[PDB]
Amino acid sequence: MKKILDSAKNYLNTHDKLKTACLIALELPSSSGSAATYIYLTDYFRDVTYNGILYRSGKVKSISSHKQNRQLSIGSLSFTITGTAEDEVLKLVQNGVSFLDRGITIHQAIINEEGNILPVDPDTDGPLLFFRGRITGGGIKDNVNTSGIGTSVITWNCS
Amino acid sequence: MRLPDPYTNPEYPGLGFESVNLVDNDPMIRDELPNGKVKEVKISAQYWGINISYPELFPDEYAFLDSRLLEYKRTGDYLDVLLPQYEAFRVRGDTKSVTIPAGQKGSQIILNTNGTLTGQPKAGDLFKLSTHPKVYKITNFSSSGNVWNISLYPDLFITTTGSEKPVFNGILFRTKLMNGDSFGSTLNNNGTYSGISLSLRESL
Amino acid sequence: MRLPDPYTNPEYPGLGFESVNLVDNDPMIRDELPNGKVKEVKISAQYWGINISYPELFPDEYAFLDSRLLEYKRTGDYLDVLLPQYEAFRVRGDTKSVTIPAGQKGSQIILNTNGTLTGQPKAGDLFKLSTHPKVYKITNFSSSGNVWNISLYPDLFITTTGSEKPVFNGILFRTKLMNGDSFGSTLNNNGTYSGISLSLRESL
Amino acid sequence: MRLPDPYTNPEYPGLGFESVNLVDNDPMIRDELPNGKVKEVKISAQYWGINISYPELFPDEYAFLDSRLLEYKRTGDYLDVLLPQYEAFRVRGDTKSVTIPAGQKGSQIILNTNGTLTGQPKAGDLFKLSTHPKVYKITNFSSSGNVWNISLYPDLFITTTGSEKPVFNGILFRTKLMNGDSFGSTLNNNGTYSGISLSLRESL
Amino acid sequence: MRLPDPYTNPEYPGLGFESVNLVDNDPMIRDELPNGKVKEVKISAQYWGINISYPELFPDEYAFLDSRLLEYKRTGDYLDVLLPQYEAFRVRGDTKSVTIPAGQKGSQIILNTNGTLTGQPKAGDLFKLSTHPKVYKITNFSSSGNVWNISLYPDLFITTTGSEKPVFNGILFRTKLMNGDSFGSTLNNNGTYSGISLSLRESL
Amino acid sequence: MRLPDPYTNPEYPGLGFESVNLVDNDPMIRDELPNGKVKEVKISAQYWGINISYPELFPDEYAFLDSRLLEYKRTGDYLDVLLPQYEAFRVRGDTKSVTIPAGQKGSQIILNTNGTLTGQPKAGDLFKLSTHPKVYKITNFSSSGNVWNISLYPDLFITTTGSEKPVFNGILFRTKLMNGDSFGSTLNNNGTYSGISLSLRESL
Amino acid sequence: MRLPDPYTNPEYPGLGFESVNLVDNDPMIRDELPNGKVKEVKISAQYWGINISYPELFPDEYAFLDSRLLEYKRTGDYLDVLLPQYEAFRVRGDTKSVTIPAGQKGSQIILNTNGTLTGQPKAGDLFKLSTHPKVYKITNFSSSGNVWNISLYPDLFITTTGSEKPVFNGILFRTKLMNGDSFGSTLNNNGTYSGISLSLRESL
Amino acid sequence: KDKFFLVDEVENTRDGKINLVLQEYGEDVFINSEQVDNSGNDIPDISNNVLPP
Repeated sequence: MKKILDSAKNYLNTHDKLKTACLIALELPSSSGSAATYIYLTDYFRDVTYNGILYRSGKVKSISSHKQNRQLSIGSLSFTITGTAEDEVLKLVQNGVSFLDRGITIHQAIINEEGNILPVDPDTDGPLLFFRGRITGGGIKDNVNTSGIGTSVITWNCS
Repeated sequence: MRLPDPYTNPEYPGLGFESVNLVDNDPMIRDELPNGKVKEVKISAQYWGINISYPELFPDEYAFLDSRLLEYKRTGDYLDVLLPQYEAFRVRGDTKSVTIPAGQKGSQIILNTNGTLTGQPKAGDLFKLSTHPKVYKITNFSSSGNVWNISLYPDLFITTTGSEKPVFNGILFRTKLMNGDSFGSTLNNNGTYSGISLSLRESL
Repeated sequence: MRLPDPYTNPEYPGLGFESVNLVDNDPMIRDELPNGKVKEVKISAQYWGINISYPELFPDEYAFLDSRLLEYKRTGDYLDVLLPQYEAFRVRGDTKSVTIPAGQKGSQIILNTNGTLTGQPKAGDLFKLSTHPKVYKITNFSSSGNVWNISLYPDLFITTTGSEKPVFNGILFRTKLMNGDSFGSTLNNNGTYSGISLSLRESL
Repeated sequence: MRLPDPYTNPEYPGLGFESVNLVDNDPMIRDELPNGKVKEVKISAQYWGINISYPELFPDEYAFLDSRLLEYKRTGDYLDVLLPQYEAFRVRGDTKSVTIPAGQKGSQIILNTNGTLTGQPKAGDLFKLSTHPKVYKITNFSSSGNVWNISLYPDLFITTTGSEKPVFNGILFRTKLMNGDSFGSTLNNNGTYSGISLSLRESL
Repeated sequence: MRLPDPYTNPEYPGLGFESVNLVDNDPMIRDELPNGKVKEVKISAQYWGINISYPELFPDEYAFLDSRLLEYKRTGDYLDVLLPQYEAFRVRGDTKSVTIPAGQKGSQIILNTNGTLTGQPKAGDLFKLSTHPKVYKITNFSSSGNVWNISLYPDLFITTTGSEKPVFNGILFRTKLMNGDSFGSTLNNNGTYSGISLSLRESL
Repeated sequence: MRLPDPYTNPEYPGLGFESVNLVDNDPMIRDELPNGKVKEVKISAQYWGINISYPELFPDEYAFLDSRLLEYKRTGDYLDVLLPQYEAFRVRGDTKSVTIPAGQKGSQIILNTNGTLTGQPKAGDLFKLSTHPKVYKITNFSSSGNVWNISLYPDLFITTTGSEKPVFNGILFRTKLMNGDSFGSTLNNNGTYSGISLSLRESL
Repeated sequence: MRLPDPYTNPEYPGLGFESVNLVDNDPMIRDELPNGKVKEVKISAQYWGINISYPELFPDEYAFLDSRLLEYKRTGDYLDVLLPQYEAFRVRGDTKSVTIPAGQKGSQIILNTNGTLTGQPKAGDLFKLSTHPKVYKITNFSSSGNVWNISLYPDLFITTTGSEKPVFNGILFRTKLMNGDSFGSTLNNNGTYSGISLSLRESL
Repeated sequence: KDKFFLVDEVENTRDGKINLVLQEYGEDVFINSEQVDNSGNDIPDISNNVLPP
């Protein structure tokens, strides 16, 4: 079992209100190997500057659950993106196949009473890693109705 | 066709809206971002909705009204209505000699009266192009002599082709009934049809 | 079989229709496209729905009405319902010398009155053919000499064979009593029966 | 067994129906054809439903009533009731010498009084055969001297065997309680049980 | 443990039962066949449900009642409820010299009073055995000499061992307080507690 | 932190409970056996629930109140409240010299005042240990000289360690808000915030 | 864009806010463990919800309000809403010579007023930064010389860059009109518009 | 009382709720445990619970 820093356990026991944030560092496709770019996202309500990396907060809506058991198998995780964003709708629609097999690193970060991140993981004194792997496909579902409020959700799939 | 009303048929004063509800129906892909920002995308077309309520209708007036409505249901055409609160004739003149330069899309519109119209269309009044049956709503007005700059709430559905003529008076909504499937009328012992109401809805 | 009304049976004044409800039931499949155009599809038939309400009933009035309703439910006949507001006599004469050309399957009857009928039918009246029990409402009427052009709301349920004769007066709805599965009436301690309602449907 | 009422127990005038609802329950396979024709098939048996409402019951009257009802629930037999509005003794005489010829099924029935009965059973009155416990309702009557032709709303459940005797008076419904599972009685500070009601239902 | 009532505690008149509700709870599986025969099946037990309502309570009355209820919830005891309307003293004497033959498991108690008891129990009264807490209602009673034939609504929850002694007076319901999971009472600004209700169930 | 009230802030008399609902919330595994016996198992911890209703609050009083509530929501600590109906100072003295012998679990508790306290805590009053924040309710009291035997409705959450001191006055509930997610306040044209209410809930 | 209020437009007194509803919307995931400890988790942002109600509107007042709302829906701007009850002027002076140290991302602003501001902000007032549109409420304020310690309910939506300037007076809510998908107003026969409600949400 | 179980499926959600599926095993059946069992000498007996007249 992965032990966590002592102060982490003390904060988790003492504080009943936890302001968690999921920090996503998604790999961005490049035509040639000479380029390497990442897009950083979070579901928190403000940008989180973690290790000098600015995790913007506008887009990510929800994240699925990570599950594993005693038998080796390729676990999967899917997170949703707001389909009203023009950047991501364009990216998924017109580049959603070139995104295959591109990495992603999701961190589960507790935000202190101040904006600092509670150092739970003792190996890096940072957040506790939540997921890591590669994308496998995507999907957008535009859903409008002539009466009411429509919907547009971008769903990514990962392994 | 025309929905009967005291203007077309003054002999039936029972016709006429006891209360009219002009609703705005713009579907939108609204999304509430986790950061507090609300993003909404307009894709589906907007359409005015008209809810008409009638006063106590006597048997002959209701006979005329439901005869016209059943003719509507039979021939299957559209049903035009004229809202009277927007019938303030604030613009005199004949609009045939008014040119709208071609190649205009969006809310803004520019039309040249060529010194023909008399009267200023204030904000909140209706507006309709000669060709397309859509009905807009003036939100702001600004004129420099003869040229008029009008801003309309719904974006111009069709780009002006240089021949569309403004219609500042007698604007009719090309609507369709939404109560047709189950439309009943009750007759009281007093001799009047009570609670007659229509849920219209602009088509296209 | 005729439903008891204060025309045939005035000795029971409680059998009058306190309030009738002529319901227009024409089921349609209505779909609203995002481009603002509402589209309808009609397959099933249109049937006139009649709802009758009654006041407190004395024992004799209720006895007569219940005997008639039980006779209906026993023989499985068809209740005929007469609406007084639709009994205005305009067209008078013989309907046997009038001829209806055959092959008319649309929503319009063209008939040569042969000058044997006086008066003219009014829009919104009730019209019915002599060989079919379905009841029609005249939505429009144009007379050019002896040939009449009567327009009907429900599309002609039969194709005219040339032997049908128009019926303008004395029209009855060949209804079948709905809500008869659980039909009852509570008798109060004061001797009068209350809570009697007839939901009738035109079973042509 | 017999449901207590002021006729059986005059010392308890609180018993007795404040209001009785005699509902008609004929299940039917009704189908609404697309052409407008309504087709209904009768398969399940019909059963009268009786809803009895009691006035303010004093403690002793309610003690008697619920004692009788609990005896019903204990021994498990049927619970007979006598509706008083149908207790108009319109037929005098003894019906033992009245023969009903065997081999009769359907609504119609023929019985020979042999010049014994005095009084004519008018439409709307009740009727019950001596053997079977079903309760019918006379819908039409026609007599030619001694022979009586009676039409009953529910078809004869069993074909007459030539020994069944008519019962024109003292007709009891063989019913079963439908409120037994949760039957509560409230006692006020005034000293009366309020809102006592029964939902009976004829069995077989 | 006894629920506080104005018998033991008259100094708190607000603790009286403003309205009691003796609910007959006997769950049964009732099935109605299409042939008109309604059929029931009984497996589970019958339990008397008691609902108590209270008026506005002063601080001392509420303090006493709440202390008693919290004592109940602390020791997990059984609240005993006394209904005044069932406290008519008919049978008087010693219940120790009366003998009940053993092996009686039906819905009927045959007991030899041995001439030691005066008076006779009335139908609809409350009856209880001395060795079981379940409460019975007498539905019928026939006395032939000294042997009594008492009929009870709930089927005997125990088989008589010959040592049981009938109890006619001073009968209490061994109830358990339901709705105690979320039990509260709002205190108004005028100092009185309101909204207090006891939903009790007979937990034998 | 402390919830503002007229005791802490007398300058704001608008604060203060118009009505307080002290509900009892003990979850239980209740099971209704087929034989009539009701079996309930207590596993989940019990917690008092407090529903506070405020009178018409003027803008400054509501500013103070919602400032304190938003400070609560910000720093995330617990929100203490003091019910005033249980503030009857029935026990004088200082409780530091009162010893509670260690090793006590369950409802019962034994504490030795050593001849220090003056006043008897009657049943229904509150009780709270110095260390643990749980709030109990005295259900019965019995004293033999200086030693006091107190029975509490909720079982002692923690076993006494010999240092816990009794707190018979100034008992605060360590609660958490349950209306925080959607908490709105309406301002009338009269100038007062109306219908301000809180649904508190004791934590741990 | 500013919502019309009787500050800028007193000629339309019907445009005043008959009743405002400042809704605190802070969605949280609240879980109650069986051990009595309630636990909360906060991820999403907090947004101030404003609900406006209006009285009957004359044609000119409704024309102005509808023109402004249609201008909003045309340009897609942000409605600014001013609450009079939050317009108490306490802090006066220049907010340009005050400095806010950077790197403050918690729920607390430490600023050096540099002696340029007179007065002190009161708890429960409205506070806002000059570079972000989110509106904050002061939950606590401690002044130690020129440095102020302002505590805010919503956690700082931005990290201070050192160039932000506090804003205490003239604060507007950068709202976006919800319920605009189906927005309408019924015109009564007496000429006044009724049923107008603005559900606004703070779209920062 | 401190019964020994083994985790088999842990699921982590974004709300923090952690779903577990443990797995119970026999006694001293693990590779690490001392597998020697001395309690099996007493063989169970036959169930002849019926007798003649």
